Amino acid sequence: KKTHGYYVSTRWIPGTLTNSTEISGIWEKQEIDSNDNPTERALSPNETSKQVKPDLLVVLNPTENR
RNA sequence: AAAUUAUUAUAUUACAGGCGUUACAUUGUUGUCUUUAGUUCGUGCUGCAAAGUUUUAGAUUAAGUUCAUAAACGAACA
Ligand SMILES: [K+]
Ligand SMILES: [K+]
Ligand SMILES: [Mg+2]
Ligand SMILES: [Mg+2]
Ligand SMILES: [Mg+2]
Repeated sequence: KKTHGYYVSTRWIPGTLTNSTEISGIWEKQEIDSNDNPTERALSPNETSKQVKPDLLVVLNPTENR
């Protein structure tokens, strides 16, 4: 919340990054400006299926998240 | 403009007809049982590879009954 980031506390689905289109394509994306405010522009179906890859991954328990 | 064509009857010959054979040559239908949370496809992942996809020989119910879970995640039909 304080970094405007994302988190996963329940389970890492194997393939979330390598098989992203079969796992995360259905979920909604949004466009934001430099102030992190939603632009409200409707997204083309092309832009809503593209993989959205994290720029940085922080892992609290790496021994259980190989 | 008497020949043509229609119908009908008769005749003619290819045949028609056959509960004749063959359900073990067939269409279709039906009887009986059984498997029917199972197949294939897509992507991902493991193994040099043929292959495998792993927890799990999960829990629960009279029973897929209901639920949980795993490097797997979906889709499609059963
Ligand atoms: K017979
Ligand atoms: K496969
Ligand atoms: Mg005959
Ligand atoms: Mg007879
Ligand atoms: Mg290989």
